[PDB]
Parts: sequence; C-alpha cells; structure tokens
Amino acid sequence: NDSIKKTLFVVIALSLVCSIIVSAAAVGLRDKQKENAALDKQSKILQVAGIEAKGSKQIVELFNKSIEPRLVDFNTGDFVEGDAANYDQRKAAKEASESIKLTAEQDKAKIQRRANVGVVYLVKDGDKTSKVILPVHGNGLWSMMYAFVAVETDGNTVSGLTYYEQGETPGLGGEVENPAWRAQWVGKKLFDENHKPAIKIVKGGAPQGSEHGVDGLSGATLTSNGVQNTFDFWLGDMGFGPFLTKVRDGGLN
Amino acid sequence: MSTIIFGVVMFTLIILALVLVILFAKSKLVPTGDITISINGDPEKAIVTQPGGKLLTALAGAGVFVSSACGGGGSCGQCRVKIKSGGGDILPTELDHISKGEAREGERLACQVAVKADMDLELPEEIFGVKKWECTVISNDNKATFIKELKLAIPDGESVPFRAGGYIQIEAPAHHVKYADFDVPEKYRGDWDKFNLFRYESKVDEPIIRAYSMANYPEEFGIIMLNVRIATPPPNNPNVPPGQMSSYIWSLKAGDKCTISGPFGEFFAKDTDAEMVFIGGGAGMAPMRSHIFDQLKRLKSKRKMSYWYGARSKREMFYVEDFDGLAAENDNFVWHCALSDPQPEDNWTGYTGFIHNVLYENYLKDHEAPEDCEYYMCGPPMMNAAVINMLKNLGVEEENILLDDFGG
Amino acid sequence: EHYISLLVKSIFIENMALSFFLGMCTFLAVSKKVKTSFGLGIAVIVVLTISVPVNNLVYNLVLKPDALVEGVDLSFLNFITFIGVIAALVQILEMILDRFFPPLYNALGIFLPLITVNCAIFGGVSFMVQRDYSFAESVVYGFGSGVGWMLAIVALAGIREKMKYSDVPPGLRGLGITFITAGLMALGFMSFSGVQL
Amino acid sequence: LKKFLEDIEHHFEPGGKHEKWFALYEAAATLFYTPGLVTKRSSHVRDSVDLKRIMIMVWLAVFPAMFWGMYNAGGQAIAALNHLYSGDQLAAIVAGNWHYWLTEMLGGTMSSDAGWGSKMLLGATYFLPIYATVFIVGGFWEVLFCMVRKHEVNEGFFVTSILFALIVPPTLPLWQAALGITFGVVVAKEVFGGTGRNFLNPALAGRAFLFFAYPAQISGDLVWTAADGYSGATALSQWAQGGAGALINNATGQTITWMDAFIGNIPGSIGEVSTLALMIGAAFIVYMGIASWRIIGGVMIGMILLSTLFNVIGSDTNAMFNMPWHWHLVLGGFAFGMFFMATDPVSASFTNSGKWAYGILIGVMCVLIRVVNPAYPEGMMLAILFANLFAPLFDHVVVERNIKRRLARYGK
Amino acid sequence: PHMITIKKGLDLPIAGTPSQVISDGKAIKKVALLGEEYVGMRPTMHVRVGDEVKKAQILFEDKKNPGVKFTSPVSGKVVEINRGAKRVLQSVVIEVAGDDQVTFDKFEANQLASLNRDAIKTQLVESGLWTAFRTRPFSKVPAIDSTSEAIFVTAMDTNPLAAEPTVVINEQSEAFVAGLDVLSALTTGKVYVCKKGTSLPRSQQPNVEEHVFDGPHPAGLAGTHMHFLYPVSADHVAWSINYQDVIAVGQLFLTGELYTQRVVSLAGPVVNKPRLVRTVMGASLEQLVDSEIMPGEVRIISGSVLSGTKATGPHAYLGRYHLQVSVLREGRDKELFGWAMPGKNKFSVTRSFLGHLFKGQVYNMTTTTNGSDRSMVPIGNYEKVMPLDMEPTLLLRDLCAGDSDSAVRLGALELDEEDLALCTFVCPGKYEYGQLLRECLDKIEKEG
Amino acid sequence: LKKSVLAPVLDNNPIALQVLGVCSALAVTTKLETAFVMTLAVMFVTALSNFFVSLIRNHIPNSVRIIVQMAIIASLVIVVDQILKAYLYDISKQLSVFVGLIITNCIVMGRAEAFAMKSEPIPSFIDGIGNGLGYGFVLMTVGFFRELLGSGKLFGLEVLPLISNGGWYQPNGLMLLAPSAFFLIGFMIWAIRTFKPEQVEA
Ligand SMILES: Cc1cc2nc3c(=O)[nH]c(=O)nc-3n(C[C@H](O)[C@H](O)[C@H](O)COP(=O)(O)OP(=O)(O)OC[C@H]3O[C@@H](n4cnc5c(N)ncnc54)[C@H](O)[C@@H]3O)c2cc1C
Ligand SMILES: Cc1cc2nc3c(=O)[nH]c(=O)nc-3n(C[C@H](O)[C@H](O)[C@H](O)CO)c2cc1C
Ligand SMILES: CCCCCCCc1cc(O)c2ccccc2[n+]1[O-]
Ligand code: FES
Ligand code: FES
Repeated sequence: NDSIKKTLFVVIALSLVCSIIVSAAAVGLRDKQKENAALDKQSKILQVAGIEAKGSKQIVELFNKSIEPRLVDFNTGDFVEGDAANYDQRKAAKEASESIKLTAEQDKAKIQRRANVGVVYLVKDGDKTSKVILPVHGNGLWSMMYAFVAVETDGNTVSGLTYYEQGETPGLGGEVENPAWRAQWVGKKLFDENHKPAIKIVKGGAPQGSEHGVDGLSGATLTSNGVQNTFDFWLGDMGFGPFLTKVRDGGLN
Repeated sequence: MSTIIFGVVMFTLIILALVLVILFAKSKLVPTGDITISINGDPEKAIVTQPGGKLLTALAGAGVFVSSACGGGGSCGQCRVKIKSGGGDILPTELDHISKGEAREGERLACQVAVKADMDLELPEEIFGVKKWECTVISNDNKATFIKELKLAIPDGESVPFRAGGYIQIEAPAHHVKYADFDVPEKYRGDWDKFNLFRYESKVDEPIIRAYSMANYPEEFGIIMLNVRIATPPPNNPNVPPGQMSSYIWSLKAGDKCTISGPFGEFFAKDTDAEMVFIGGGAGMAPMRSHIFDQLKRLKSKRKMSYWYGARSKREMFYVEDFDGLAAENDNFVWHCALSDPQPEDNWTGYTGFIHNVLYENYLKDHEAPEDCEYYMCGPPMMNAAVINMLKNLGVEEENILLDDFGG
Repeated sequence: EHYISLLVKSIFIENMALSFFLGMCTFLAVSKKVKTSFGLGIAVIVVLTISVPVNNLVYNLVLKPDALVEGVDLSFLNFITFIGVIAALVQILEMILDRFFPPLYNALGIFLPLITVNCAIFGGVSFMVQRDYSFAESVVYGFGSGVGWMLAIVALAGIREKMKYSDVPPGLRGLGITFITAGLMALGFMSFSGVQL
Repeated sequence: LKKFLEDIEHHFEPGGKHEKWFALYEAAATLFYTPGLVTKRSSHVRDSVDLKRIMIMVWLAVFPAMFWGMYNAGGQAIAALNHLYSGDQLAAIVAGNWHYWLTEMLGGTMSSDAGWGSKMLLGATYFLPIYATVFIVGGFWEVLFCMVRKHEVNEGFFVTSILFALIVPPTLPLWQAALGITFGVVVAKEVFGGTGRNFLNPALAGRAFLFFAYPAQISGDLVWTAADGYSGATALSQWAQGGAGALINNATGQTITWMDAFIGNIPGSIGEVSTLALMIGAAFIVYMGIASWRIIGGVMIGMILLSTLFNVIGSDTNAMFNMPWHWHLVLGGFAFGMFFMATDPVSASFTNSGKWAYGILIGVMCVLIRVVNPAYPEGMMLAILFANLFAPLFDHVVVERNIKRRLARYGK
Repeated sequence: PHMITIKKGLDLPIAGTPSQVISDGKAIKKVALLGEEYVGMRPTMHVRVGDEVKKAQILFEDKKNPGVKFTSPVSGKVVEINRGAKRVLQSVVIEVAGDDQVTFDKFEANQLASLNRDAIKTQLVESGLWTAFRTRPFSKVPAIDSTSEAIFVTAMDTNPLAAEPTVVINEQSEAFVAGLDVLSALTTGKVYVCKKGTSLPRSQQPNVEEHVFDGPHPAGLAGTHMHFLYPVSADHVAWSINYQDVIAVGQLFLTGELYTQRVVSLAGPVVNKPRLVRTVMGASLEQLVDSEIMPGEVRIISGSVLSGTKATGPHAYLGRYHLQVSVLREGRDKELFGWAMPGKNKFSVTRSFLGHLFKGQVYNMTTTTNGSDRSMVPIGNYEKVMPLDMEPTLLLRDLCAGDSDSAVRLGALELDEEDLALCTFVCPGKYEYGQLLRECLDKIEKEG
Repeated sequence: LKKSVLAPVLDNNPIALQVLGVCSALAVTTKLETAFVMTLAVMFVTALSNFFVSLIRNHIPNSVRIIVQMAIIASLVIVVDQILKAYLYDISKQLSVFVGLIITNCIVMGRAEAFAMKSEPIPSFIDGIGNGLGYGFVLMTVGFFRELLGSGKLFGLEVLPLISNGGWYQPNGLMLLAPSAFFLIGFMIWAIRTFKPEQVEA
C-alpha cells in the first residue's frame, strides 16, 4: 500500500505528536537553562572578587548582596543607565550600531570591533565600593582570551586577575589559568605616577618586588605579548582608561 | 502557551512542505509504468511486471524456471542469464561466481540483480525446456543403510528431455514428520536400531527446495529414479536439526505426490575418446549408472571406462548385477566395487580395503599414461578430498577433473 | 578580499574531515579506491553547497530569534529544520539526476543515499549557525568546506592505494590500519593550525 | 669470525635451540660477512649495489654535519657559560652538571680559551647519549616486530636513528627521545610492514610526536643552547621578533653575518646548524644517485618562487615577509630537510614527473609556515609531512595521464 | 630509413665477448625439446621411450592450443622423457641417429610472395616451424586460426655477449630474402624488420619495412620494438620471430625440408675461446661446451645472462628461442664487509662504486646476488633502464603486490620476462620481476 | 537476554567491527566526564528511537521512510539537549555541536534501518541499549587513556600530580589533539582483533 492520503496522515500525525513534546521542553526549561548560564558567570565574578561561594543558592545570595553591575561608556568614562544586568557586550560588539570600528594603529589588542558601552561590577562592601571588576579581553596566539581585572578604589592597584575563557595550548600558553601566576598579579600598579600605562610582562622573570613588572610565561612569549597588548589597549583611551581616571578622582565615591 | 502555538504550526509547516516537495518530486521525476522483459527478442516471450524485487522471481512467475540451488543470496551462482543491456552494474557477490570474461559476455546473477528499468536479455533455448512436474511416487524402497531409491512416474507418461547425470529440484512444503514413521526394512534396520535413529523428528515451517541427481538415463522414458541419501544428524551432533528434505523424502510412500523442477545439471560426459574413470560414493552412484548406461545404451560408446564405488559392506553395495550385465554385454567398460568393512554374512572374497586405495593398486598402479584419462568425482567430501589429492599425487591436471559435489 | 580568505580558510585551515572529525564514518569506508572517493567527493560538495545556503536563508527568515515575529524565538527547532532540509535536498537531487541527467546520475547518484545524513553535511550547517555569515558568505563557506573534505578523502584514498604493497599485520589490517593512517594524516594537516586567517 | 659464525649456525636453525633468536642472528651473519647466496632464476647476474650499501652511504653522508654540529654545540655552550658565569661561580656550575665536569676530567678546559678539541668533546657528551638511547630503544622495537613476525630485519634503521638524533635540541631529556623514536619506529614504520612499505618519514614523525607532545622541551629559547640558565633565541626566531638587523648572538654580542649562518656558527639542533657541511655530504648521495636530484631541485624552485613573491608583496607588520631566499636556505632546518630527509625514496613520489611536483610543494609549504604561521618558528618538518600525504596523488595524476596515452596507442 | 634512438638503458660490459667468427663447432649426439620453455603448453605425448622419430615427425601436441604440432629437430630414437614436479614435461631427449626425414612442398623464390595464406599456414604447422612465432600480449604460440597484421623480425641482438646477426645473415642471404616474402604474404598488414644501422638484404614487397634502432640493450628486444612501432594490447595482437628462424622459414619453402642448423654465440667470462659455433636446435650444452670451459664450479646458461634458463640436469639443452650460450662462475664465496668496500671490479648502474670511474673496464661477473632479498626501495634505478613510456616504479610494485587488474592499466600486457630482466638486474631489493610478471599474465588469461 | 544485549559490546562493536558513531568518539573523549555523558545520551536516544520506530514500523511509508525516522530521532535529541542545557550545563558546553550530531550519528540511524525495522518493540529496545553500551565501551577506554595521560586526571580527580602543581608527571600535549584519538582506536581495535580472530579481515 502506497496511498498518498494515508502517507500524509502519518506524517502529520507524527509531526503533531513530536511537536507537542519538543515545544514543551523548549519553553518549560527556558527559564531554568537561562539561570544556569548566568549562575556560571556569577560564580566566576565572585571568584576573582575573593568572596568564597559554593553551592547554587550560596552564589545567588552572595552575588546579590555584594556585586552590582553598572554600565560604563568607554568614550566618556561615565556611568550609563539601562539593562546593565543583561547587557550582552559580546553581541553588542558584533552589531555595527553598538560597536565602533578600530583602525590598525588603534587596534593594539587585535580586536576588530569594540562595543560602545561596557559593563563593570562594583564589589560593594558595607554600602561602599571596595573594588571594581573590569571585563578585559584581547587576542591570544590561538584564540581570544577573556579575563576579569579587579581594581581598588584608587583606580591604580590590581587586587586580582582571572581568565574565564582561553584557548592557549596547555602547559605553555594555558598557564594564564595557573593559580600561582594569577596570585602573582596582586599588588601591581596599573598606571605610573604620570597616569600612563605601566603594567609590563617581562620575559625571563621579573625583578623581585617590581611594582609594575609581572613575570612572563615561560617559553610562551607570543601568548605573553597578547596579554601585554590586552592590558595596554584596555588601559588606554579606547579602553577603561577614561573610566579609571574618574575612579582615581573618587568617581565611585 | 503563546510561543508553543507558533512553534507547533511552524513545526508541521516545515516538515509538511518537505514531504510535499519530495512526494511531488517523485510524481514528476520517476515513472510508475510497468517494466517489460524481452526474452531472446521474442514478442511471444515477453514479461511485464511492476518495479521491485529481483529478476529470478519474475522468471519463475512467468513460467520459465532457473536453477536456484542456493535459493538466492548469490551463493551457488548457477543462475546465469546473458543480459545484453540493463540490470545495472555487477555486485561484488556476483563476481564471486562470475569472472571478468563472463561479466563481459553479459552473464549475471538473476537472483541478485534487481529489476528497476526496461532491459533485454538473451537466454539459450534449452532453458525454455525447463518445467515443473508433479510426479506420483512409484515407490521409495530402501536400498542401503543410508540411501533410498525414489522412483517417480511423470504424469501422462511424458519423458524429461534431460542429459545423463543431470539433476532436478524437489520442492517440499511446510510439514512435520517423525523418523519412526519411516519404513526401514529389517535388512538395513540393524544399524538404525543400533543408534536408535528413529527418535529424531523433522519439522519444516516454510517450503524448501533441494537439488537431486537422477539415476535414469535420458532414453529411459516415463520414470525418474533418485538415490536419496538420509541426512541423519552426525553422531557427534545427534540432537542438531536432522535433515529436512531427506526426512521428508524417506517418509514418502507409493502414490505420494512429488513436485520436481528441471531438468538441470552440468555434470555431463565429455564428447571424446579418452578413457573416463568414474569414482563414486554414497548417493553419487546415481550419476555413475546414468553415465555408464548412457555410454553403452544411448551412445553405444566403445571407449574404455573404469568405475570404482566405495561401500561399507555387501548390503551397502548395490547394482552389482546391473553393471555386471553391462560388463558381459560391454567388455570395453569394466565395473568394480570395494567393501571396506565386510560383515560375517557377506561371505566376501574379492577386493578388500577402501575404494580409493584399491583401484590405484589394480588399475592406476601399472597405468602407462593415466594422466590423459578423464576423472569424474562424486562422493563424500573425504572420498573426494582424498581422491583429488591421490589423483594429484599421480600428477593429474585440474582441467579434466570435474567434481560433482553433493555438499556432504 | 573577504571571499577569497574565507574559501582558503575552509579548505586547508578548517578541514572538516581531519580538523573537526566530521563525516569520518564515510571517510574510512569509501576511501578504498581513488575513483570512488573522487565521485563521493563531488557528491558532498554539491550537497554541502546547496544545503548551507538554503539553511542560512531558512534560519534567518524564521528560526532566527525575533525574526518571524517580535518577542518569539524558534531556535530550538534548529536541529530538526537543518536535518529535515538536508534530507530532502539529498533525495531530490538523487532523483532529478536519474530522470533528466542520466550520465550524472551514474556518477553521483550512487553516492547520494549515504550522504542523506552524513556528519559533514550537518556539521557545516551547525558551525555556520554558531557564527554570523551572510548568504554569499555561506555559499563560499559551504563550497569551501566541500573542497576541503574532498581533498582529505582523495588524499586518504591515494595513500591506501599506495599501501597495496604494504604488509600490515593480521588483525590490524583493514579498518585498524586506516585509523592509524588517518591519524598520521591529521599530523600533516596540523601545520596550518596556527594560521589566524 | 667466519668459522665461529658458520658453526653456530646449527643453534639458530629451526632444529636447534634459540630458534626465536634467528632474526637477530641473521642480522649479524648478514652484517659482518656478505651472504653467499646465488641467483636462482631471471637475470643470473645482479648489480653490485644492495640495500646495505645505500644506508651506510647515507649514514656516512651526515658525518661531516655530525662532527661540526658537535663542535658547534660545544662552542655555543662554552661561550654562553663564560658570558653568564665567571670566576668561582663557573666552577660551581661545572661541578653541578655531568656534561661539564666529565669534559673537564678528560682534559677539556671549560674556560673562555678552550680550543677546538675541548669544544667538540662537550658536544659529544650531548649527542652520543641521545644517539645511544634512540639506537638501543629504536632498535629494540625494530627487532621485536621482526622476531615476532618471523621476518628478516630490514636494513633501514641506521639512517632513521642517526637522523632523529640530529634534528633534536642538544638539551633533550633522554626519556623523551625514547618515546620520540618509539612513535616513529613503531606507529609510522613497523605497523606498515617495515622499510619500503610505509608512506611517511619515520624520523620526522618521531620528532612531530615530541613537537606536539612536549613542545616545552623542543621549543623556545632555553633548549637550543646547552648552557644552564641561558635564554637565547635562535636566528629565525630573532628575525620574526625584529628584522634583518635584529640577528644578534647574545653569547658574543656579534651580528650573525650570512657566512656565519652558512658555515653553521649559530645556535640550533646539532644537524641543521651547518649548511656547508650538508652541501658537501649531500653532493655525494646525489652524485651517486642515492638521493634524487629532482626533489632537491624541486624544493629549491618552490622556495625561491614564494620567497621572492613575499618580498615583492612586502608588509609593514610582519618582518618575515622581507627575508631574501638566500637567507631562507641557510637558516632553520631547510638545508638539512631538503637534502637528507625530503629525499627519502619511500616517502617521495615514485614518478619522475611526480617528483618535481612533490619537491615544489615542500618548498612552498616550508616557506608559508615560516612566514604566515606565527605559532611555529619554522615548519620544514611539517612541510615534509604535508608533502608526504599528497605525494601519492602527484604520481597518481601522472599515471592517469600516462594511462590515457596508452589507451590512445601513443597516437599511432 | 626511419631511425629510433633509445637513451635509457644499460649495456653490461661482461668479459669475454664472442669473436664474431663462425666456427664448425663440436658434434652433437643428443638433442631435446624443452617443454617448460613454451608458455602455457600442456603436452600430449605422441611417442614413448624407445620410439624412433624422423626429421619432422610429431613429438607432442598442445592441449590448450589444438592443431599446433611440435616436431623433433633431428632424426633418431627417443631415449628419455623427463618429467618434474606434478609430471610437468621438463624435456624430451632424443639421441641423434640415421638420416630419415619428412619432406614438404617446395616453390621458387618469386612464387612465395603470391602464395595463398592457407597454404603457408598449413606448411608451417605441419613442419613445426609455427612454434617460432610468439604473440606479444602473452608470449604464447599463435593459434592456428588466428592472424595478425604485424609480424616483427628481430634482426638485431643487443644482449650481452650476443652474436651479430649481420655475420649470420650474410651466410644465408638468399634464404633470408625468401623468408621475408613468405612472412609478407602471411601477415594481413605489414612486416617490421627491426635492424641495426648496418646493411642487410631487403625484400621488394611493399609490406616489408626496415627500422633502424640504436642505443643500449633494451633497443634490441622485440617488446621494445613493438612499443615503438605498433603498441600492442588485448585487442591488437602482434607476433614476433628471431632472424634465425626466419632463415629457417625460407629454407623450408625454398627446398621443402626443415632447416635445423643454428649459430649460437658460446662466450662468457669463463670461456677459453669465445666465438660463434654452428649447432643443431636443442643441442646438448653438456657436449657443446665440453672441453672448452676453464676448471671450477660454473653455471651453463642457455640464452643471455639477463634472460635464460639454467642448464642443469634435464634442462641441459638449448632452448627453442635461445640463440646464445653463456657460462658464468658460481660466486658462493663470502667476503668480509663486502657490502661496503671500494668499488673496484664492481659494476653497478649507479655511480656508487669506483668501477664506473675506469671507463671501458670489463667485469668477470659471477652468479652472486651481491646481497639478500629485502623490500623494494625505489632509489631511482628502474627509471634509468626502462625506455618504454611506462611508470616502472609503480608497475613493479603492482606485480610485487599481485594486483593483476592494476598491472594491465599501467601497461603490463605488452611486456615479457625478457623485458623486465634489466629491472631485475638493478633492483636494490634483489627481487625477480621476470617471474612475477609471468604469474600475473597467466592469471589474466586464466581468469580474464 | 543477558547474552543477546552484551553480544555487540565487543563481538559486533559499532566502532571496531563496524564503522559507526566514530566522529563523537574522536572528539568527545578529551575528558572522561564528557565521554560518559555522551555514552548515556546515545544509549537513551538509540533505545527510544528504535522503540518508537518498531512500535510504528508497520505503517512507515517507504517513500519518505527516512524522514519519519529522522523526525523521531531529531525530536528525541532536541529534548535531550534541553535537559543537558538545564542540568550539566558545563558538560553541555564542552559537548558543543556534537550534541546535535547525535541525530546524525550513524549508530542511531544505522540501527534504526537495520534492527528497529522488521522487529518487535521490546527486542528493538534491548538492541539499542546493547549497541549503545558497546559504543560507550570504546569511548571509555579511549577517553580513559586520553585524560589519564593528557592531563593526569580522571573525572577531574588528580591521579598523577602534574609538574605545574609541584608534581612529577609532565602532561602529554598530543593526547588532547586530533591524532591521539585516531592512534588509540587504531591500536584498541588491534587488541580486540587479536583476542577475537573471527573479525580479522582478508
Ligand atoms: C547438485 C546437487 C545434487 C544433489 N543430489 C543429491 C542426490 O541425488 N541425493 C541426495 O541425497 N542429496 C543430494 N544432494 C544434497 C542435497 O542438496 C542436500 O544436501 C540433502 O538432500 C539434505 O537436505 P536437507 O534439507 O535435509 O539438509 P538440512 O536439513 O539443511 O541438513 C543438513 C545436514 O547438516 C545437519 N545440520 C543442519 N543444521 C545444523 C546445525 N545448525 N548444526 C549441526 N548440524 C546441522 C543436518 O542434521 C543434516 O545432516 C545434492 C546437492 C546438490 C547441490
Ligand atoms: C636518500 C635517502 C634519504 C633517507 N631519509 C630518511 C629519513 O629522512 N628518515 C628515515 O627515517 N629514513 C630515511 N632513509 C632510510 C629509509 O629510506 C627509510 O628509513 C624508510 O623509508 C623507512 O621505511 C633515507 C634513505 C635514503 C636513501
Ligand atoms: C640495532 C639494529 C636493530 C635492527 C635493525 C638493523 C638495521 C641494519 C642492519 C644492518 O646490517 C645494516 C648494515 C649496514 C647499514 C645499515 C644497516 N642497518 O640499518
Ligand atoms: S540462485 Fe544461487 S547464486 Fe543465484
Ligand atoms: S557518526 Fe558516522 S559520519 Fe559521523
């Protein structure tokens, strides 16, 4: 039997049955899966801030109590009003309207586009902004490296660092995630006394107690250069430099 | 609640559109017209059928029957049709039994090629002579401990236009029989009761077709004789499924309706003058008589033939007088037999030992030029396996060697 | 220009057969003879270059969030639509050829049935969706990936033919050696891994 | 020796004991003394050249490179050491490394005034342990496969072990070398049957294993000079970072003139440093016909076309673009790979026409990986692997063209 | 005359070349026909030990090639009928005696050109001279009913130590001219008389053509000539014949009696006085070279060293298609580190030995393989000694791998065991491609 | 049933004896946690898809037979994908597009056309589980070696102390790249063919 009328009936019958099941899963779990993605970053933001958090309920409670996203305009360096909670900067950079093309000389970090408005997170403590977390990303040797930089109220001291997305080769370029290396970033000064970028990644180690010198990655100069460019670009005019300048003069407080 | 509705309708829309285009695609891209098969370019012999299936089924339905010893699957390779065009390329399985030269000549496996488009094929006129017959069982009396002689009568007295040493395919439907029902004469029942073979039973769920050599020569009109061997379970494997067709055949009695197909066969005597040596074994005695009788009765051949058949005792040796009369009437041909395990009641005093060894000592030991002879082998694999090497021990060539394997 | 860079990226730098392991099952099974592999390599190119653009049009038109209607997204239907569209394209192509283009059917028709679901066809669409590509961009990427895949299968077929003289140990002969042979092929194709084109 | 070997033949025979050791014994019997075998059919006279005279000849064509490479490796280590340490501090380092005080014990002074002999001795202490490890470990896999499979050990390993021990940095841990050779000997060669039955280069597949498996010890600046705590980039890496004027030897603080690069007075692995030595050695195996002159010619043409093309295009951000072709030849491992490792008969094309295409592809691929790929400092090894995979196609295309001519009866 | 020059090939400089002077030679008491020499022949003996035979009496027939008759080369009584493994007919030995012979029809010189094809075919088959022809695609005697439009008369011999045909032909100039005329009528198309630059008698028939070949050894083989004048294949079958047998064809028709006299070059490293000696077909080499070889263990070879059959035991007789006898030394001695020694007195196609420096040297080659049997490493030797427009490196791998289907495509049909001899001579792996080709070709005809 | 379900574990392995579902094996075995999750996804999808097809095998139209089975498999994976994206999100990201490829994976499609059709529902369900279990056995052993040597970890547990953490074992970089997966399966098959010569190829 190869009746056309019957064949359509089974095809439609199968479509309806599968459609109900698939549609229910897509909508029923939409809210739960959205929470999962946010929870992952929320934990990462807490990790760099130094606030210990374990457990999904713990992450939500600590994140709400202390962290506070705030939009910031790169060109002006001042705060902005909007949906800072769910401002997907990555997608904004892709869109031409919300992104500004970078010229060859300007694009020190080798990123094609930069979003018009960035997003930061103030680590409030007792109704007082203890530190500000800046999402800075730059081009590595293999892929794009994204990291969070913690800066004190003075806007000059680095209180931490973490790379939540990298694709460098493990052992050579993947050391950026090494706890020892990240813990070595604490205490460095982003800017010199002249208010210009000073953080450096010196090959073959750094002088003991260097204020702006950071030990480089062994045998991974190319990745280290990308890290240096990322800090240099994002600390300049096109980056959070204007915002950090406001932070230096008590912008947060 | 709201997005689900859009998803559900969209879900059906994309899938419904896809089936429509492909369903519509077939309607205007593939033809549903029936396929016509031309036999020998003869308008009378034209077969028309819908697409699907294999070529073998179409031929059988029309009426022309092709050998199907393996019943499909590309195992025996007997099915060979000269398809001039069409039928697609040749599958790897077909190449197993078909060489590059044969494939170039157009030979193909009907049971493997699938009818999908108009094609033309050439077949020899001898195939048209193949037909089915419902022969009444004249008798199925026992002749040996493990062999039976099935005598059949062709309806209306017609004779099968077959060549000496050919075979026919007997088809039996689903059934269930018991070895107890077998009517084993007490002469051959001694060994049957020794191992209690009567306990086994045969059950068939679907029709089964098997090949069987005929012991009657072409000029024997209106009778078919088959030396069917009993395919009892091996002693090391007693509980394994007993022989289905063999159990069915041994259960037959006089007057039973027997369905056969043919005539088939390729184990035919060559047309030369070189001496032919026949080596028989088990059920293989049937072609030997046909070849021997045909060379003397039909062909009247004066050539020099030497037939040696292996048996276990006097009761397992049969047709002694049939060949002895030929020896008296034909001294050019000589017949022999060897008893490996003569029994006390045999009173045997002639040849002793296995057939393969004895014949070489008496005939091929002193032979000046035994290489040129023609060797016809038909018997159990061990008898054939030893003889081929034993023949090859005498520096024999494989061009003349023609093995009639029974699959034992 | 952008089109030239994309085509080269999808052929050498981004090779589906080896870089991403897409469509390996047919990669090893049909790599016996170069002539067969080349015929298969042509089949995947047409399927990939006809499915990638069509799917891109479909995805943007309806499946893309906030495209068919404001506030509603049908991204969850991505897998079904891509495979559903691809399956129809393979079947329809295998039929029109047998009817209107006899000679083409014998060359490509024999291979389409195994490509109705092949990994490479589905993998290319999924990667394209994960990134932002225009219609013209997708055509080059779809065509580029096909050539890259066809390059790997042909290269493997040539090696296997060259191995007719080799004496592989029993057991490792057949499928086992092909895996090792394919493994060594990836080593040679990792030279371009560092190119950021 | 002839009598002892002949008599002991009874033991290794199937009847005698130690039959499992026949494969190893046949190696010694066929090595010390040539077989007394005679022709049984076909051409009753045979050419005097056998497979054993094509390995010793190649194995003797790298000796000039080996000896200078040993001298160069020692010279850099001694010069670098004095630059870093001096006075008593040098003595502490000398007594802390078995490569140093061993040289001192045998009479080789480690001071800045060491002669040629002392420098060469230091290199030997860094090359022989690697060569011994690969030979023993590599040979063990060669024998194991042949003994188990009851084959006769083919004479193709002496050229694979020496070439793998000449393309690795002097400061290579021994255990890595054992793994590197094991992958090359087993996975790439012995799994395909043995010599003449493979499609890849066993030596370059053993190094590619260490290249990706442990990139730390076969890349960077701390591995190419056998001096403790000395971080000096090689010539080609310095070109990428800066430019033609950035080539400076941190040891002596002297610019790398072309002659110095050509002679081989630059840091790097033992075998590749000298191009003059390879040219002298490679002239023999090419003159004798052992090494194809088409592949060498093909590589040179491929490198020149792309090297010149990149110069014309130019670039203001990538300094490697403006490197002249003559600088490409005498830097990295291009000279070594072109002569001794890209000319492997088995892994190359089997057709005269195919060889030219195979040779050109190596030149094009090698230049590209050096210029457009920043991840890898240089890609002569990876260029060869790419060409080996596509070598069968090049001959297959030629065969198809040839077959088409045959079916046309050569226009007759 | 259309001249073709071969560049890729090797000329073996073996010591002791023939003096190129025809000598009376010894007296032969035993003659034989080699049964293994003919390819794919299944004998059907017509005689038994002790049976007397005449000059052209049939000895045995061919089962696979009905109608082809092999006749004895000299009158006598059969003394032995040797049979090897699996009763393979090694040779049929005959003791020369008496003078009885079987005569045939004879015609004038001019009448040969216009002779009917059927008459010519019948004459050759009965006389047994038909066995000389060899179909190139498989090197088998042509079928009785088959015919070809290209017959090649190899009037040149570039084999090492071979005799110069010009010396032999000039003795039988009249017979040779009559020989071509008979062949000219027999062929449907043309007759190609391949020859060296020297001058040879010509046939006035338009079909007969002369082509001049110059260069190393491969230029002197029938297989090379066909590839340069008439590419053969499965559909296009071509024949071949040596100049010596052509003289026999002319003698048969011009006088009506078989002509079994032959001139064979008895030369080699261990031959005291190399020269050309008259003999009879299938002479007993044990008597031909008796009291003419230096003391020591030697190997007598029928035909050229590159292609020939060892003369030991039953096979110690001259071959039907062999017009040359070579004597070598059994090099069974083992020398220390011989595989790596200065190449003095060592010959090699490559320049890896000091021997090539001394131009014009002659090497007393022995039978030693100069190595063991190993894998085939293509160091480029094959391409230097294969002038045919083929891919020898890929073709030889196909034969080694036993890929019959692929060998045909690469062009294995138009070769023979005598064409791969040089490739066998220069193989670093010490393979034997002559035997591999024979196995491959037999498989194609057996199956195909 | 125990022997029937366990038969395709090594006797008829879909990767060793056959060639099916190899793309996921060579690209998911980087971490054992992903490999185990992938094995369960295929086992569940293979069984459920076969069961539905067998339960509706009688009415399948041969014209679009592929579409109907693809729709069932496609719908099943999408539902599975939502579960993975709801819980075990971290593993889901590592799986990447290959989670969608489970629809294409030759194991689910191959068995659907081979055994799910012309078979009863319950026997088809068992076959799907058996085939998935055999396929998972390849991933586990291949994944076990890759993670054990590639990073000195098993399911994230430090088995071999790495040098970067004051350990003694240097991670093997190649184990995390494309070639490592091919060689392990190439040698894993070799071991299987040795103990089971019945699968040797001629
Ligand atoms: C051209 C030709 C001509 C023939 N002519 C004759 C003839 O004239 N006479 C004749 O008697 N036969 C003849 N045969 C043989 C015939 O085809 C059968 O071999 C025979 O009839 C048995 O048929 P069967 O259906 O009972 O076999 P089956 O029922 O399949 O039995 C095969 C045998 O193997 C055993 N067996 C089956 N399955 C198993 C298992 N799983 N484990 C262990 N043991 C098992 C059975 O017990 C039996 O002994 C001929 C065959 C051919 C091809
Ligand atoms: C000219 C020449 C170059 C060779 N180069 C190499 C090489 O680079 N690596 C190697 O392992 N063997 C080399 N060999 C030896 C041999 O060819 C090789 O080991 C086999 O191909 C291994 O199967 C070479 C041999 C010759 C004659
Ligand atoms: C330690 C050896 C292990 C087994 C492999 C031997 C290979 C081998 C054996 C020999 O006798 C040779 C003679 C001359 C030149 C090279 C030779 N090679 O490479
Ligand atoms: S019927 Fe047996 S092969 Fe076709
Ligand atoms: S799973 Fe088979 S092609 Fe990918």
